[PDB]
Amino acid sequence: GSRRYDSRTTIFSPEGRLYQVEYALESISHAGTAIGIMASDGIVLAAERKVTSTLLEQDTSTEKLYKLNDKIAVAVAGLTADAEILINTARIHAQNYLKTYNEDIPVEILVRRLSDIKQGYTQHGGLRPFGVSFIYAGYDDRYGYQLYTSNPSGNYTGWKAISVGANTSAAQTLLQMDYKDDMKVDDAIELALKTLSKTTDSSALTYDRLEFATIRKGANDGEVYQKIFKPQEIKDILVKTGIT
Amino acid sequence: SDPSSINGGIVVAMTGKDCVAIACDLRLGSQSLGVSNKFEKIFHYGHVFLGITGLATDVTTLNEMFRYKTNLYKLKEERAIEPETFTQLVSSSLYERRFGPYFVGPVVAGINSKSGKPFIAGFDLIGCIDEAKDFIVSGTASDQLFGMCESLYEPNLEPEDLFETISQALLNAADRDALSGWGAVVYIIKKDEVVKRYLKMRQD
Amino acid sequence: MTDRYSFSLTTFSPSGKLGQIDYALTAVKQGVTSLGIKATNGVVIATEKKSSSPLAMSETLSKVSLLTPDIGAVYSGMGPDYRVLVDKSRKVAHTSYKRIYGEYPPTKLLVSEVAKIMQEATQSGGVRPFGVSLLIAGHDEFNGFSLYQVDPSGSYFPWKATAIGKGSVAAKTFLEKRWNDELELEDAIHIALLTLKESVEGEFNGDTIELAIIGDENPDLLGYTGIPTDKGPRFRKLTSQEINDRLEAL
Amino acid sequence: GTGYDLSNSVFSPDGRNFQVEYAVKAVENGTTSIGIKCNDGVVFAVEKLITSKLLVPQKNVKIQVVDRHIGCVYSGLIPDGRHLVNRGREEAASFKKLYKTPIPIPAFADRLGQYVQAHTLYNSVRPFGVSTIFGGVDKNGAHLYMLEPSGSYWGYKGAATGKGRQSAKAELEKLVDHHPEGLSAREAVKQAAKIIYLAHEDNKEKDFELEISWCSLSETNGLHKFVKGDLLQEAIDFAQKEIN
Amino acid sequence: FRNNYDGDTVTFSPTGRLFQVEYALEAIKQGSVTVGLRSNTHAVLVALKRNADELSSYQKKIIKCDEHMGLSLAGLAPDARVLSNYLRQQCNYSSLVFNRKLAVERAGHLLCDKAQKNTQSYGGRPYGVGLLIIGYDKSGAHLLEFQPSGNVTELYGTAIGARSQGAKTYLERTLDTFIKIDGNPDELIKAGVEAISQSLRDESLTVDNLSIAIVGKDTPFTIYDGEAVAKYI
Amino acid sequence: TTIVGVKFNNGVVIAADTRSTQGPIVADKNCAKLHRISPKIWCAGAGTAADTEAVTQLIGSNIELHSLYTSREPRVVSALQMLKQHLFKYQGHIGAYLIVAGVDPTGSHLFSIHAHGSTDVGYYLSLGSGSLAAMAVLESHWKQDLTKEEAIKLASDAIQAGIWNDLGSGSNVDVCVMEIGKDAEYLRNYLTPNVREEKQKSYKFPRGTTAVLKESIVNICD
Amino acid sequence: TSIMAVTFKDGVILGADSRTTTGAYIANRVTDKLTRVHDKIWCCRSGSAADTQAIADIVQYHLELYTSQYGTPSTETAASVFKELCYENKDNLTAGIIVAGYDDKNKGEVYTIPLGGSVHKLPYAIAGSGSTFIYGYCDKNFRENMSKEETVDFIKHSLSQAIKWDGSSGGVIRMVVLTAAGVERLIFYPDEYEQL
Amino acid sequence: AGYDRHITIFSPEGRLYQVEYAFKATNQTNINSLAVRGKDCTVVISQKKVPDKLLDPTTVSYIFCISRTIGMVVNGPIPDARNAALRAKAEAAEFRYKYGYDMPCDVLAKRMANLSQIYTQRAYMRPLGVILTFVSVDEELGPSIYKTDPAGYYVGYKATATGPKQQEITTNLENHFKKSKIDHINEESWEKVVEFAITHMIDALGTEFSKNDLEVGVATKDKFFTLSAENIEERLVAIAEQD
Ligand SMILES: *C(=O)[C@]1([C@@H](O)[C@@H]2C=CCCC2)NC(=O)[C@H](CCO)[C@]1(C)O
Ligand SMILES: *C(=O)[C@]1([C@@H](O)[C@@H]2C=CCCC2)NC(=O)[C@H](CCO)[C@]1(C)O
Repeated sequence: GSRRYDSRTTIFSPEGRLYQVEYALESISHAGTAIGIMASDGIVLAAERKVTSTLLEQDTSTEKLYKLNDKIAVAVAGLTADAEILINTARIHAQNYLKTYNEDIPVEILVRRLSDIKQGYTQHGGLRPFGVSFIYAGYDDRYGYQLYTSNPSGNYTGWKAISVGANTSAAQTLLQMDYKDDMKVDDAIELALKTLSKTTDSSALTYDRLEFATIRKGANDGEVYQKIFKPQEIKDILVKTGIT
Repeated sequence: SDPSSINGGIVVAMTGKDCVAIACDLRLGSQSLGVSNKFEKIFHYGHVFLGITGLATDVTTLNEMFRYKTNLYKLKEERAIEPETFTQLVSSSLYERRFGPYFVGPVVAGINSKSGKPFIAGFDLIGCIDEAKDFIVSGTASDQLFGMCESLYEPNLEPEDLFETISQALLNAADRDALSGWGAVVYIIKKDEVVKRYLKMRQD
Repeated sequence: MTDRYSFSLTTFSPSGKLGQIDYALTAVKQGVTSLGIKATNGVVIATEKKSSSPLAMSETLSKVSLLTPDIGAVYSGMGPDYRVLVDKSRKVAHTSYKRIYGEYPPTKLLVSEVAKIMQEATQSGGVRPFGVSLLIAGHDEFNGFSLYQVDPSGSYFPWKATAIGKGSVAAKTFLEKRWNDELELEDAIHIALLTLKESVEGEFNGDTIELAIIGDENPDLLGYTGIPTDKGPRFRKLTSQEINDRLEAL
Repeated sequence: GTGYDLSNSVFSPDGRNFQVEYAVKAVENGTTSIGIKCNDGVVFAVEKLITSKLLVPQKNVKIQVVDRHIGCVYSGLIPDGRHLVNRGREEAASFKKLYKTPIPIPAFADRLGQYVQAHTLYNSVRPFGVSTIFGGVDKNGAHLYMLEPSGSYWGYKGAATGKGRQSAKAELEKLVDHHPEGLSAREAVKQAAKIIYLAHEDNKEKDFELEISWCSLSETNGLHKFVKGDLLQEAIDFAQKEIN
Repeated sequence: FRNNYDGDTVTFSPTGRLFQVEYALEAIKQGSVTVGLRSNTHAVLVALKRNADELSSYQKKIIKCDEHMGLSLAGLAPDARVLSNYLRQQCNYSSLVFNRKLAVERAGHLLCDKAQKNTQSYGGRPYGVGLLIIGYDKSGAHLLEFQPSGNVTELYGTAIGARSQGAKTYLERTLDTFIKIDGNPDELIKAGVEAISQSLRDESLTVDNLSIAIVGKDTPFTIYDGEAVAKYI
Repeated sequence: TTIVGVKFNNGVVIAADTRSTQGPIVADKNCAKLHRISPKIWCAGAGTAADTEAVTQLIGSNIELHSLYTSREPRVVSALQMLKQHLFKYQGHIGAYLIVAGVDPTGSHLFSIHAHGSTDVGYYLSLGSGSLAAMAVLESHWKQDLTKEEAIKLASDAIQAGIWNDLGSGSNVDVCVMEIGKDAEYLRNYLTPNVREEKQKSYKFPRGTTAVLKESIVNICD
Repeated sequence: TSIMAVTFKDGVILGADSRTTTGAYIANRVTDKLTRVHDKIWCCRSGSAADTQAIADIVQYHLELYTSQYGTPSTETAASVFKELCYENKDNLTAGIIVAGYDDKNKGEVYTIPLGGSVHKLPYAIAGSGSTFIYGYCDKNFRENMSKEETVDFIKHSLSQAIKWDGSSGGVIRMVVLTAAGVERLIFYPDEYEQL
Repeated sequence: AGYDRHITIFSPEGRLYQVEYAFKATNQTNINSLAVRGKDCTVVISQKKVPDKLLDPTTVSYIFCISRTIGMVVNGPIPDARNAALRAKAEAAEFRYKYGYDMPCDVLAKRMANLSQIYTQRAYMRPLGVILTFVSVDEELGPSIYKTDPAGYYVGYKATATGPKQQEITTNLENHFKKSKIDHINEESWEKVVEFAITHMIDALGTEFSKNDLEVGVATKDKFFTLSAENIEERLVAIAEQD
């Protein structure tokens, strides 16, 4: 029969752990590091591009920062292709919500739905889980700025500052060292770059190896704006923050 | 009986010199009973405008559907949808319900952001596209609108002039239609700016 | 009967590797070299026609395929897998885009579609990943020219120039030396021919080489006249003769 | 490595399908049965081992008819044989229903062939544990066939399978040589009764019961009928006589 | 060897054997003995009912499928229930649609085919029960032996279950005798009880331990248990 | 509607009027009834506009995919087979009445398909309410071995019979010529015999004529 | 419509008018109602043009796959495939079909499949609105084993009468000759058959 | 782990053993075949071997009539060959019904190759242990030979050979074409093309053939047919009166 070749991707270990989830997490740990920092007036998403070449087109590239909504974005750590599958269904869920209630979807509701999808691949179906971890940066009029994280297990949590991917241990300790509740978006942007800068497995931290985004409520307006920095924009902020 | 004669309403779009205008009445009734004088039939996704006449529930549904689709479009294409492309999206979306159609009369208006060329188009309830260079009419007073437009209209009118024309076409057609009126709104569209003006008309 | 293989054939190993993706990539490595170079006014993709026999008719086998009139693809790895990927790509360009918006999809989106098809063969029940890496070149009004690579995992990335397969490491290095952002299409074609020569063991001519470009519209390749807005496909496969003419100026 | 013989549709390094081959062993371990093509028909005969005196004589019929002009006999797992005949019957009814005319032997043979071959395509099914000798008369002549567990089949002048297939084949080859002009239905019936008695030596330990059937354009009108009474006994004797 | 080829019914061993089927056959041998024999006017089923404790009942081993047909089981009782229930429907179908009583030979063919499907496909399992079917149809009295392998055979008499070989040799000897017990049920039954006791060893057939069933010429298939079998102990 | 097809010595030509109606009202004075299935296989449609357009594009899409798959030029008999089997399936509910023509590796072809799925072959054909005025001209002037120019003329005159005599037809004449060895040539508005005379007066209004209640700028930028 | 198939000494001939109408309008005056479903097995179509085409197309498909596997099909087998389609879909079809074929063993054969989907083998058959007018004529003039010339004449005269009285019949008379010699296409113009 | 050799999934070397082993199965019949293109015909030769005296020689064939115009010769076990033939015939018929014209030889080839590619990718389907050589005189391409294998691969050939002694036939044919400088047998009659085919078959295999040692198929405009023992004998006689 077929049973012979079934890996059984959804069973418990004698210790009560989920093999595939643990191995997927192991996979994520080798992915470029992504960081999320929540400030009083905004949120920052920063990510290190794993592997790069002189010939890689960076102006037309995006492998870690994706817009889900006009008020929600995510940073990816893991299999890009797996991420895109989830990203697309997330984009649809947001629209369904909007069409149903004529209100943008609250950040947690969208995060919970995506995590629930992940949880599924964990309990039935016999399929491998998605080798992906997300950092969600969004805003809604009930909780304002929020920062979430979800991993292969389908579990999610909220943070003031958090990281996913490689060297999270080191990154978390550095963040837990310099983060302060009254921080400001600009302070946060700097903290993010500094943290990545000290955790990079690469020589130096150049602009061509980074993706940056912020969700701020531009005072001169009254609405929420998402800014996915352009190569030159990252190059600029890299010099200013004193990393040249 | 006729789903397109229950709520009433009209929409009309015109092309001018480097501009387009789309106007509509504000009535929503239940046969002889007037119910709302604030039912706008024009919507916009980015710089593309869409007016819908016909069964109100379908007008509302279609707008919500196109908002939904143009949002996903922008997210994937990473650019706002254009008039010509949207027109195709409308047509295929309507035909998809070929044997259980939405009882509406859509009208698209806008300026191509890259070519600056003005654009308008109309559709029947199952998607047939009508891409006129001059004007497009829709609604319970469409015969009257055809009469107004065919006479009042002339090419390359300037924004301020087209405004007067489109308004007179709308207003006088609505006054010969029992199910249209109770307010009107006109949209003057240019590459850079869009002005919306509410007109003053009879309220009977 | 009935496919009872409803479980994944690609799973995570303790180290976090996805075995089958890895193995698929290894299959790609053994494949004949193929490359793509983006110029300021076009893109060129090329590969070698490794005829498996002199009795075979190498023309009856195209490694470079037209996906849409403005997008083409080439690969390295398992030819049969590529062939069905092309059928599926051509079709998805219609079902998921042309039949909806009345126009062909932009390069990145079609690439996104192909990538999805491939990602699914990495997780769906009862299948193995595709043993190929594609290089897709195309043009669209709002993005201009572009070049993309799609791997067995479903991952894709934009390139200015790159190579895949057998001598990809060396070829990529040679491309880094000759590439600049002011290259004209003919220059890219020339660079492409040089890069491919290092990878070819035997005969090197217009009959052993397959090359296509994405450039200006070819109204002569439209098939009809009357629609001002229809100017022709930007995709064009070079003829054996066109190649040789350029080989003399090698 | 090894284990290539554990799953049904698996190719071994030498390109064989071991499960099909093991099925053949079940066939060789079965009773011997044969078929003889005559000048205007075909004859089928089989060996029926009498396990004990308790078996009601003449009751457990093994030869089966398909439609009204086809006979089928087989060696191996009897149930598998019936299964194949039930299918052949549906196959024959379908053909008649659509085309009006009863199914031609060649056409019928392939119907059985594709079905048996089908059972060597997946590991969710087991190959057929029988070799089947069948045939009849149609629009243009008589036809004899033998179908192996692999789905392989060919037209035959004479055929045998089971325990004593070698003896039988040997005897059949003699007939073929000594009768280039063709045997008659009447003769084939006797000849068949003999071949079976002879081939019974490879199982001479248990007593047996003979069973014969035929389909002759002149003797049965092209319809399949069982040899009974006088004609049967006459053939029994012809054999009992030449066995000494 | 065996261990690598007995994991499921869809696998042939190197010698052409189907172990799962053979293991199923083993469940029958572990079953209580039952006997079947017929003359030209009647057919009889004699079964030794087995009990769990001395506080338990002796599990029924005879099932009526129609007014003219029934059977005895040896092995997994649930499988007997499934197979007999299928036979009840088949008999029933024959009556309702063709107003015809189902031929015992046809019932044997249907059972053979039902059992066969569970020996060639993945996921299922062979039936683990043996059955002896008797009936009186348009061609007289009949007795059939059903094996989970799908093999069904018509006999004058036979036995299945533990130590069944005793009764079977007895019948194979008593053949010429009982086969002529026409017009006399009690004689056929006694003959059946004599054959079954040829497989005793543990105890002796008691009143709540013996189970008999008969069908024939002017006798609708009927079961006798307890007091009703006393006159045979 | 008036649509026609006319074969000539080395190809085929199809033509159509440009009026689109909603009951007795002219919704479009210059619609396009000539559709492209593939580069050299064009179609003229009558009946339900959304249907002729939708059916033409669907088969067109599949024809393109078939062409790519077979590495061959699309054949008219293929578009015909796909159209008729599609229309037959919908039992006439898809109101498409078409005149399909074109050139392919096997020559030049001219066919007609009705909503229910039946097809016809001929040297000259016409469909639509203008069908009878057009056919009257074709039956009166057609002849075998027409030159390209003669065919265009005959076809063009047939549409005119319809424009002038059929209330269901009007405005302009669109033509498409498909010749065996050349590119298909689409002649949009090959004839425009119905230009509106200058109006007697200008209705341009003096600015300020319209009473306005409220005014505001609409936000387009995100 | 007026269609007929007639068996004779050397095989069989099919004949038909060439008119298709939509009301009083003649949509096609040169229609070909004689359809090939196999080299020597053709049919005459009446009723719905759309229905009979779809049926014929499917029969041709079936006989092609039949040939690929079992060789050339008998005319009876072809009539059976037609029947299956017409009977099983009687509620949604309006098709009166005459099936005619030439076998070497069986020579010419004719099967008529009327509206309900029943099959009838006959020496000859007539169908279509126009046939009603020639029942008497055909019954008086048909003879078995006629020559090719006689048969062509019988059909030509019969159909000319059918076309004469039936407004639904007209145009030219087409015929298809099916014999061992092969397949022959005949056509007769108005000026010829009208003055018979 | 070691199961990457039982189903069609990649081995650490990126190989598909089951597809390789399926190729092994193609030579199981120990039969060799070859195909050549004439000026306006296509010929396929195939050894015919009937060992058993009890077999009806007339029913032993590895050549099939797929459609009126397409012919197909198979190298591999007969049951898998017949599976392929049935499918090919069904595909050929459906194509005509849906698209209005006869399915081209190369298209049928691509179709069958695609089906094969799938058994290569889906675990529950095993590859068929056969190589299919399709021939015809395409209305657009003229004489055509397209062959497909268990890998889902296919291509057109000027001429080709298949079986245990494939290589010897191939080099023989290669040499001939290096000499002639053209890509077909410049002969007007298929009879002579068949003769060329058999001649080179003999040279390359170093064997003589009787009328029952061969099997022949010929494709011409609008038709593909196989020769009879006698049509063959007439062929053998002709080549004899040259050597
Ligand atoms: C002609 O058939 C038709 C046209 O309005 C359409 C328009 C565009 C393409 C298909 C043809 N169709 C109709 O239904 C109209 C007549 C109704 O009596 C008209 C104008 O003839
Ligand atoms: C004849 O039966 C019929 C013909 O138009 C069709 C045309 C082609 C093949 C089938 C026969 N059928 C009709 O419905 C027509 C009359 C409509 O009033 C006619 C001419 O009788």
